[PDB]
Amino acid sequence: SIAQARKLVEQLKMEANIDRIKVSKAAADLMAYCEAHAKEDPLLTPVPASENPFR
Amino acid sequence: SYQVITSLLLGTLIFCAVLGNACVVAAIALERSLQNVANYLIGSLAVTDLMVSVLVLPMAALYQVLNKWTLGQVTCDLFIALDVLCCTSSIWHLCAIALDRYWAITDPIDYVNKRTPRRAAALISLTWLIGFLISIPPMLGWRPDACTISKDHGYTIYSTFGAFYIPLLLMLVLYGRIFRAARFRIRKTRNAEAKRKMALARERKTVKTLGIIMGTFILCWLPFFIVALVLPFCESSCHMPTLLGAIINWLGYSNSLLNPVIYAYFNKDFQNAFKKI
Amino acid sequence: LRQEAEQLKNQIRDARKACADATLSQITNNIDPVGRIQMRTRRTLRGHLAKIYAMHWGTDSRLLVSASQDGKLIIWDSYTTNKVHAIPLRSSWVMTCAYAPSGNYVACGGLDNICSIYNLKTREGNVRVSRELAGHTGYLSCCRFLDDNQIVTSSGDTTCALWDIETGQQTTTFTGHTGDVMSLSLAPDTRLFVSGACDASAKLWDVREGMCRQTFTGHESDINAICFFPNGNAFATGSDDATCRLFDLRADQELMTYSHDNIICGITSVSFSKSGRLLLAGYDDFNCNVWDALKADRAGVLAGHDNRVSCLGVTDDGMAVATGSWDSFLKIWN
Amino acid sequence: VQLVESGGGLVQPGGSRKLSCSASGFAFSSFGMHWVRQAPEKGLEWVAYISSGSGTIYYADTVKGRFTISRDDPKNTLFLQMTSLRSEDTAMYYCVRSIYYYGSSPFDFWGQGTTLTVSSSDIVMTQATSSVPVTPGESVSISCRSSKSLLHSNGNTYLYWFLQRPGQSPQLLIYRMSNLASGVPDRFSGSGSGTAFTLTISRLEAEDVGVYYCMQHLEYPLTFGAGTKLEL
Amino acid sequence: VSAEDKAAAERSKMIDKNLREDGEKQRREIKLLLLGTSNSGKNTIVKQMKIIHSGGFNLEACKEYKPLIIYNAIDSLTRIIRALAALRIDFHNPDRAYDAVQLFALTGPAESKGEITPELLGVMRRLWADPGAQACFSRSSEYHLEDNAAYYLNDLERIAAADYIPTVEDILRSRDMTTGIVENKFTFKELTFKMVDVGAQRSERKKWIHCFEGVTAIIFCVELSGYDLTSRMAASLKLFDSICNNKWFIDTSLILFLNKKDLLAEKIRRIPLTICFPEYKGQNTYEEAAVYIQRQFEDLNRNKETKEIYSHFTCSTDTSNIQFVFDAVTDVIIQNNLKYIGLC
Ligand SMILES: CC(C)CCC[C@@H](C)[C@H]1CC[C@H]2[C@@H]3CC=C4C[C@@H](O)CC[C@]4(C)[C@H]3CC[C@]12C
Ligand SMILES: CC(C)CCC[C@@H](C)[C@H]1CC[C@H]2[C@@H]3CC=C4C[C@@H](O)CC[C@]4(C)[C@H]3CC[C@]12C
Ligand SMILES: CCCN(CCC)[C@@H]1CCc2cccc(O)c2C1
Repeated sequence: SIAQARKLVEQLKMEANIDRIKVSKAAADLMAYCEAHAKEDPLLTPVPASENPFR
Repeated sequence: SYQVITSLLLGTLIFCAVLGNACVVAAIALERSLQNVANYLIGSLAVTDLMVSVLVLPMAALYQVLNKWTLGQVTCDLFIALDVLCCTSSIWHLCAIALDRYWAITDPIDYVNKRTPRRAAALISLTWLIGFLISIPPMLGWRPDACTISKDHGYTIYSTFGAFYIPLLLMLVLYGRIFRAARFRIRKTRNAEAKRKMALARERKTVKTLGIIMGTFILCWLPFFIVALVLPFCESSCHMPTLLGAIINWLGYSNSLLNPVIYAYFNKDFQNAFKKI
Repeated sequence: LRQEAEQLKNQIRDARKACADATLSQITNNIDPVGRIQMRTRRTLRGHLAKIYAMHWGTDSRLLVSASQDGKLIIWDSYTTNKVHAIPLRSSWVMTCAYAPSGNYVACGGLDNICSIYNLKTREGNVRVSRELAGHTGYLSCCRFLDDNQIVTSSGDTTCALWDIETGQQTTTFTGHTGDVMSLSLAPDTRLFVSGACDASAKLWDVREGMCRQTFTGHESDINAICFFPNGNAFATGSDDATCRLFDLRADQELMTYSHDNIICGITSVSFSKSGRLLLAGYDDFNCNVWDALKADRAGVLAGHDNRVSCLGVTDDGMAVATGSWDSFLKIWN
Repeated sequence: VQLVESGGGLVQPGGSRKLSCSASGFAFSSFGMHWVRQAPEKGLEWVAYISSGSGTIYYADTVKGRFTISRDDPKNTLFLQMTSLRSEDTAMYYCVRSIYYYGSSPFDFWGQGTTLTVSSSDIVMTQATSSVPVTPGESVSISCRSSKSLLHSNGNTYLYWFLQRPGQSPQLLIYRMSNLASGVPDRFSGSGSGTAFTLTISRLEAEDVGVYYCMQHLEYPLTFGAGTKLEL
Repeated sequence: VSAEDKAAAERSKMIDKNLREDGEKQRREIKLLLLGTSNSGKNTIVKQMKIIHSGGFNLEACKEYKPLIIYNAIDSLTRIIRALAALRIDFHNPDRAYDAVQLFALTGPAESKGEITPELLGVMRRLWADPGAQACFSRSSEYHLEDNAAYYLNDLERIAAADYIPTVEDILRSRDMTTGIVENKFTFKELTFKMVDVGAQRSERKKWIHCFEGVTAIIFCVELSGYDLTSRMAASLKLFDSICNNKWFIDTSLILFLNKKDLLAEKIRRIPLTICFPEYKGQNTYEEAAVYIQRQFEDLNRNKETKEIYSHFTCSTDTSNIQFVFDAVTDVIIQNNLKYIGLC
């Protein structure tokens, strides 16, 4: 289908016309989000059994 | 050394019987996939064989090792009642399993619709009821450094018939009808050569399975019940050698040793459950 | 046009490579690894009599709904293991369930090609079907409530859809996936969402626009699981090729791959921790794996299921993880 | 959704009658049902509780043994057989819809009641204030005090607030302490901690006139407070 | 555990009790999935199993099928009329255009209530009898029109009757409304079947097929006459190979229904069966061609000794279909029992 191919090309074209950050900044952002909430992560650091509602 | 070798062999047999039965019960209790009506019956048979192996084989082993009943008379009555109860119930679990399998192969509609663990519970209750009805008579009204069962000709007929010969007929008939149905189903089921080879292989498998079941039951128990029906009638003509009579007794007990092997340890589902544990 | 499409694909690949300065491992190579996550089964939720295909935690982090092939949708109090509701489905062939963020509704769907919305809080004491969302021509693989009136559903007809539950109409159809769409993850602000499909592609969608913002293709096989990172700037996918991948929305990349050599089974479900440092992925090999989302090493294993771990979810407070499985049990870990 | 009580009427003391309530418009089988009575001029007094499935039944110690509570799930009918009907058994008996799961709203619907007239360790919930005078549009706060901590260790405070509007059955307002029942305007608010509780009406209207009742659901003698009336 | 926690626990216990009751009810259900190809016979096999139960004219079953036949008859007019727009064929009498909207105006009312009103009967009678649509029906090769339209259109009077009783021939040609999943409960000789027909499933099998891991058996419907009717029997062979040799259905026996055998009996007289199978090298008569077709389907079966194929030439006249399914399911149950007992 020519219509399918032209729709696909239009989609790809508007895929490419977006702004990409560096993977350095992306990895750093996920890092910093993880340290910024590591204290607030009951699975990373087990909470005391008084603080644990499943116990 | 005669005490040592006999003690070690009986103790190893008691340990293996206890371990096998307890392992069967544990595997059924642990793994979820083993809560079948069929496996409820098999594990109940293992419970009954465990009660044999824990409440009978120790005292029977002592009575065998010391060549005399060094316990008391009330303990003799308790040991006789427990031995008869547990062994009769073990044999009738063999029957309950046979009847379950016969209904599983000849009644698929009952298998799907009506077969619920209430039926396994009913079968186990019946096996224990029959064990009680065989074990209480001489405690109540059917009766010297020895512990022997009531040798009433009436009670000999009643107990040996009701605890082994009636079960012998039931298992023979049920597994005969099972063999006939299994072979009929195989008959219902280069390509022709492959199908014929498969059909004969399955028939060989059926006869091997039924041979293992019925042959172990018969070889373990029938010597004992031939002896136990004949001797109380042979006042003086029949004298039973001690080594013989003990070998026959402990074949009867090796039946409770061997029931898990036939019924659980040979089951591929039990093997999977054990491997996963 | 095909030549132009391949040229545009090459252009996007080169633009993606131009933005790949340093791998996520290299940047995170210095962080102290999490030691080894000893989550233990705090609750076992028993009551499903068939395979569990989906569970969803409530936003109160205490209720969860689960869907099983036994035709029941059960709501659990995970603190007490009490079953709050048991909703009987018209179709037992349910593959997905969603729990409304308000808690007033659950959704479920599957081979019936319908998302059914269930009114949990009715004036009568029963849970009733409030809406039957017909319009998908394949099974529903995932559904996620935007709010009480909006829900996004993915389907085997290769289309995601946004629905208006009041009217029951597809407010937006999200076409573009060539294979079966197996999963959704709404962004935390729910302005956009990702979907993973059997064409091994993850597509970032705009809920309001209705258009595919980005397409993420790194997997070698069907993507069964997808999950946004807690900040909504990344998402993780779990595929049949025994690997998980972390994709970044802004970098438009595949930052990290969560694979092990002795892992050959596919991933049924992925989820993140509250801080997002853990990627908890359920596997066909019967056991869930805890991954360090930043260093790509298994922190822990949630072994404890006797069949395929089909579904999992981490509470909104991050306290506990529930894993459903084909062995018909939900286990709360902690 | 309705509950319709039947029975009542003049009963000779020491006699016997059976109360019935027909449930309509809801899944009556899935609701624990209560009987709550009100002496012809006094506050509310809980009578009995048959749970959903009838597996659990409780009675007020004042009527235990004399009353039996029963339900007809196929008939959607709640029953109370009354025996040895004293003079203190005169009251207006309310059947109360009540469902218990996580986040449920117990005591949320009440029947119309049937007046029954006869010829002639419990937690003490205290709301000693009565007949609070107040004018429309004005914030008012009703206190409630508890002889025990209604705060359970599970985090709930099993304090309920009802509204006996004049000639009307009680309307649940606040089911567990600080939980607004559905259909209650979002100006009522419950507050408290431990034993002291407050129901603050933000901007009251002509509908808020009536009697406001405490109720603890921490234990099963279910005890109320002497309702604090609002009067224009 | 407060009073309310106790009542919540009691509620959970009642829920568990109902869940066990429901699971015990569903455990006695025998789940079979119909899994034939596009024009194979799955729908007509389910319909025939419902109808012929205890007499060929179990009319109570025929009552539920009146709305479907009505919908097929109603859609038949909609399909034929709408075919004019694509075929650019004008109605002989332009007055049909007013009636053309009339059918669509009553199309919603008829389908929702499952009845054909007298006004629609006149509208249907006029529209069908118009020569312009008559040419449109004759050009059905380019339009999406079900083959059942011809018979219903010739008897719209019978269809619209107040006491209309659908006939077996009428029902068996009806086309079940495309629905993602279709479930049919059958109780035959104390055995309850659930024939789970996955209908129009516009998705890949490999994703939804494991939902039927634990079915008792698969019923695979094959059209015998379809060997020369876009490679219909080749499609059935591909589907059967995939389903039979599926990793999920290793121990799941397949009930192979070979449908439309009499139609095959005519078609081989006319068309040689070598067209579908160039390597047939066999006689082109029935009871030879049919056995050949079974042989291909059952030779696609790998991994024998775990699963068996129960081939049946379906007879819509008799209850041999439901009886064969009962016999095959009984054999499946009994073989499974023989297997864990270890005999076979
Ligand atoms: C004291 C213990 C060892 C007794 C054990 C009895 C066992 C070892 C004996 C007794 C009966 C015998 C079986 C009798 C019949 C058959 C069927 C035949 O087709 C295969 C051999 C097979 C299956 C035999 C296997 C060995 C067997 C089961
Ligand atoms: C593996 C099992 C089934 C093999 C059979 C074990 C049984 C039948 C055999 C093995 C060891 C045997 C015992 C060996 C020692 C003695 C002491 C002797 O003075 C009397 C016989 C007696 C008591 C034998 C009884 C039978 C016996 C217990
Ligand atoms: C080897 C088994 C030996 N014991 C007791 C003999 C010392 C059996 C128990 C079962 C049973 C049942 C009925 C009648 C019987 O005599 C017996 C005797």
